[PDB]
Amino acid sequence: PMKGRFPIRRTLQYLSQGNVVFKDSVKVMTVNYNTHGELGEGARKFVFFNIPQIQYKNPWVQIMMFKNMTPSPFLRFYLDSGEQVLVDVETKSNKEIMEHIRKILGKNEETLREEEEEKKQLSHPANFGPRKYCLRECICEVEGQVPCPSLVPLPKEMRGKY
Amino acid sequence: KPTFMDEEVQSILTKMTGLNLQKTFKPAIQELKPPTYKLMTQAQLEEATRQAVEAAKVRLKMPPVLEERVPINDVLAEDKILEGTETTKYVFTDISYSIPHRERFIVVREPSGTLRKASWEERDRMIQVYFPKEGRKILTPIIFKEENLRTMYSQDRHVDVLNLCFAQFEPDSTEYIKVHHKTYEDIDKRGKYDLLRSTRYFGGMVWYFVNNKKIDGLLIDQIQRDLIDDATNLVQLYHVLH
Amino acid sequence: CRLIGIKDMYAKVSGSINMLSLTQGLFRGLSRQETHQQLADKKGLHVVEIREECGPLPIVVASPRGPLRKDPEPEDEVPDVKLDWEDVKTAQGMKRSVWSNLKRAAT
Amino acid sequence: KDEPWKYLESEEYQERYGSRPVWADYRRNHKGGVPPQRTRKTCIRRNKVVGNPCPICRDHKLHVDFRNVKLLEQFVCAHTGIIFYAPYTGVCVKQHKRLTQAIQKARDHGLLIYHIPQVEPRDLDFSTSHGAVSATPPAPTLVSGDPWYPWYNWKQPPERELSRLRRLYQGHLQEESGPPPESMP
Amino acid sequence: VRPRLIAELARRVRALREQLNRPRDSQLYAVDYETLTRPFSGRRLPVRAWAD
Amino acid sequence: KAYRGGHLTIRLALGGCTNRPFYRIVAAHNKCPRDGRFVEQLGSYDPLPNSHGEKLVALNLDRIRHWIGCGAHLSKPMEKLLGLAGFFPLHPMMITNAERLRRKRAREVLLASQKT
Amino acid sequence: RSSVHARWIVGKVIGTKMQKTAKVRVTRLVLDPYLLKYFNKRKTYFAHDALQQCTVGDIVLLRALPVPRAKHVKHELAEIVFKVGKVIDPVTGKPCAGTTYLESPLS
Amino acid sequence: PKKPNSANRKCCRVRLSTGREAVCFIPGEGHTLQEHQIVLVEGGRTQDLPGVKLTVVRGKYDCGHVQKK
Amino acid sequence: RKTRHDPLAKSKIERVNMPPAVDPAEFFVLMERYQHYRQTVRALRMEFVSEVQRKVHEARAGVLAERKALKDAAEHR
RNA sequence: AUAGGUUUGGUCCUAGCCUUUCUAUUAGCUCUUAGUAAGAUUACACAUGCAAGCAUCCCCGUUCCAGUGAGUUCACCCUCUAAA
Ligand SMILES: [Mg+2]
Ligand SMILES: [Mg+2]
Ligand SMILES: [Zn+2]
Ligand SMILES: [Zn+2]
Repeated sequence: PMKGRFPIRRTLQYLSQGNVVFKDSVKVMTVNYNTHGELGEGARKFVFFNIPQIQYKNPWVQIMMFKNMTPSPFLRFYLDSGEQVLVDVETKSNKEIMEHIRKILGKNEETLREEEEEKKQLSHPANFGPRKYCLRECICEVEGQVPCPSLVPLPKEMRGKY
Repeated sequence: KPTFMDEEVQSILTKMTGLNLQKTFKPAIQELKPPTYKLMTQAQLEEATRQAVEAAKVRLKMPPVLEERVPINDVLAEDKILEGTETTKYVFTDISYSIPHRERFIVVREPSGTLRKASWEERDRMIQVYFPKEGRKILTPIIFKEENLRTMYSQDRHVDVLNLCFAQFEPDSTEYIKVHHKTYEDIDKRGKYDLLRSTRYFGGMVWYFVNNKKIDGLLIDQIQRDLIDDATNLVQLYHVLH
Repeated sequence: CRLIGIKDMYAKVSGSINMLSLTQGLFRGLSRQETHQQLADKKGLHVVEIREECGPLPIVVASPRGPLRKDPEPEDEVPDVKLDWEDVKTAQGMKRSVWSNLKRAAT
Repeated sequence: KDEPWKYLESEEYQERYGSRPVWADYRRNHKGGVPPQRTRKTCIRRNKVVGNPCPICRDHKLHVDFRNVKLLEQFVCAHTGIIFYAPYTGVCVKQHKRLTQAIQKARDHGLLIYHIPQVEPRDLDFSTSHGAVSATPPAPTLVSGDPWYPWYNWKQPPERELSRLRRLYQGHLQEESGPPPESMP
Repeated sequence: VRPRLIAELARRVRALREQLNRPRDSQLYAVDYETLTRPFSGRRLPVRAWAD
Repeated sequence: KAYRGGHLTIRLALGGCTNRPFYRIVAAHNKCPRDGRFVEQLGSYDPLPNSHGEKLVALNLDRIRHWIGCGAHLSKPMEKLLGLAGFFPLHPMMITNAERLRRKRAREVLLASQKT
Repeated sequence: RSSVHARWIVGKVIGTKMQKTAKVRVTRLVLDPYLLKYFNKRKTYFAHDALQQCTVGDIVLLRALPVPRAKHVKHELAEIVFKVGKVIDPVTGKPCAGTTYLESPLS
Repeated sequence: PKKPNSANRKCCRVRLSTGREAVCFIPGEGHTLQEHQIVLVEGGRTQDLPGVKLTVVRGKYDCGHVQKK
Repeated sequence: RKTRHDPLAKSKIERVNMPPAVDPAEFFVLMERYQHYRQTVRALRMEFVSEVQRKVHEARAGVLAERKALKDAAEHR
């Protein structure tokens, strides 16, 4: 047994199960919900489960978690200029509110794909570096010069042996 | 209308090649890690089979065959200063990123003051030494030597043969075309069109046999087996191309 | 395993160490299980095994002998599953150890 | 045995193994507990085999090479392309090198079968005639003789700067002759 | 943070000395009319300077 | 503590082991070490050629050209490499070395005609 | 613009024993490299209330100033977005109590 | 040493040049040592021997092989 | 090696700095070709400045980025 | 860590020391062919060979590499900018 009725939050796979990513200009993601009422079960389960995913996707955003505020909370967001986006949370499912927040603060999948393509283009393994951010230090290790003369011996072709 | 890289013609030629879901995606000897025993329904199984068939068809999109070539010794920028003094082939190229190896500029020099652009074989060897890929060995493969080729053709096993032939040379090399022609000629003798149904095959088999009129064995095998629609399609293709 | 016929399987003998106790535990475990045909007859769906060596080509092991549902098993959010933390740690490679699966009395 | 290829084809192999492997069927009497991460070095020694012979050297006539594919199949997994190195089995370093060489020869000749999951090629163009490795219109100076920058080839310079240099550097007497040839014996 | 005041003061004093003691091109640069050398430095002269 | 990032001064250092000659370009200032405070650290250079004589060189001039435009000096190795590469004309030092080789061959012909 | 790192940040007002200023704290989540859980972590900050609107007990946004004009102060409290206790609903949200609609809305 | 294995061990105090000073035990039938001796000391630990942590090695600047009758 | 302020040994600071070998015609060819190469290198440095300008233009003034930003703003609206 | 040894007349849970082996530095012992990386461990102290030249004197490397672990969240970012 595990220490948690919902141990999905501690299973590794949940970390990689992320997907949504906020914009590069977000600042604070103030969100309030209710826990005692049984009306907004969807939004409750959403805020309870699908949150560490977005947090691990980018832990550069502020979080606000309240207990009991009002039967009709909200989801106050913030943009570059620190605007105030208003929207209700009551009477909302989980995937619905997830898609809503992804469309509002989250970035479109096209932008993420473009960023991934740009990062791949930035990758240039053809370069040579003595073991750190690249592979094959010098041309000696790879099919070229003598494979590390400091270890493998050499015949009379070299100097100082005649 | 030859059109070697056509659409409908190549699609029909691939259709003539037996799909065989069990042969194309045969359980290879790879890192057989314990997979997941998911429970799929009828619709999901049908969709997965369709995806596998599409992947196998995409696997039959290569290679091209356009005869052999000749290693040309280019002579561009001549400098009457060296004339046989500085050798070792100096290469000063800028490796960008998204550029095919055929469009690179491997400025290979010569002992004289000329300016070569890397011979075909030398260019291929340098490309292989640079960025390898699925297999692809530097020098010629020992698997396709004289005695090795004879042993491979005598034991009847043209799956790994074509697999390595595609994953070793380039789609326009001398030894490549030679080995492919030898394998096709060996396949022609005695009907056995079946082993070539799990790898690159349409390189220069049906195309070459239709250009040189060698569809006798294939027609005999088709008549002995079955498939009347395929026979009519082949007759129509022969009437059109010829 | 040799007397049973198994040829390859790992076992983490954690907790206590005893012969009769281990045999009784193994018997209890093998008594409360469901075979492939039994699992297929229970759930109904086909027991497909996506072989990693092959492409997207499914291969069914035990086919159904009665029920045939059109809708597959759903993949809802946060599936309730309890697993061991040491297994995930060893899979990720958190701790260090040159004695887990290196050179032991294998085969 | 001289010209072997007969042990496996005889009844000795059936009476010995027949279906079990040869590398796993071994009991090392070293420091009990678990086999070591490094095994014995040279199988033979001088003229006798000191201690328990190698799991491979115990067999007198069977060799290690592509000719004996049964040994390679037994040493390699029945469904994986992983080679069980010597530290895992328990074989002399000589036999380990022999097995490595035999496996290399077999893989270079085309013995061990294996399906390669191929993908797209390295280039999109397929024609030995692209302009990147064909030719290029030469330059007018190059056609006339000396390429661009006419100061590349030798040119008899004036005498004023020669007198200047002779006036400067004098202790290092180094007189030349004339325009040297361009050949090379 | 505590800035190394001893080292800073030492370096500042050295720099102030080197600046205020700025010698013109005559004190230590006094060229000799025989030995063909310069005081302070004490280095040699090029072969051309044997008589220039 | 204060950098400079002004004019560059490419300095070399053939550091390595015996029977192993390998270049090592290091771009920095004139008043800076090699492994100390620098401006840009670029990859090394391949002196001797690889197998079957194929001296491959990776032209990493992308940022070097920008630094030159912003102010960057060169040394003898970088100058000779740029000259014998392709962008700059053939370095005059190497052309004159070829001329000296021609003179040496002429002297060898003279010696062969004189001696025997 | 804001020379400091944080630009916009929300926090509660607590410490106000000063002139034209109000200490504000920010609550953030920190992940453990073993427990795999986001734990709540608070950090006190110094704002700048140019006029002191409310006393204490209010969660309001902050605007980072260009350059700190003292020592550690960096934020500027110039707008109370909401009032603790009298939380406002999205639409037709009147100052009501907690879980008790004392102020009849839709009026 | 102990009650059951009533032997005649020669426990002598050995001061280390580093600084520490404790008791040690020299193995081998017959203690041929005396007092003034600069011999190497290894970290050998004997099984049944209370108050023993190190031993004397007759190798470093002493003897080569082992005593054989 | 030495470091300015050193006791400096005595087995080298007592010899004149002799100049290298200089052949009149060969050295004059050296210098003529070196002047030509230096002029060409200065021209190529000016061309490198121009190319850096062109690259900065293609990067910043690239209408593609501005159009993408405008489309993103419209999508946000 | 998949074995466990070590209590009690014996067993279970339960917890202390330890190998079985990879090893980096080494005591003795024995001590082939050909070739390489190291011969300051101690922020101990130092003979002899020395190690900074030079371009027409202007002048730079000398704040370079070369060694040590005294100290030891300077060894990386956001808002951006100092000579050049
Ligand atoms: Mg007892
Ligand atoms: Mg320290
Ligand atoms: Zn052996
Ligand atoms: Zn090196």
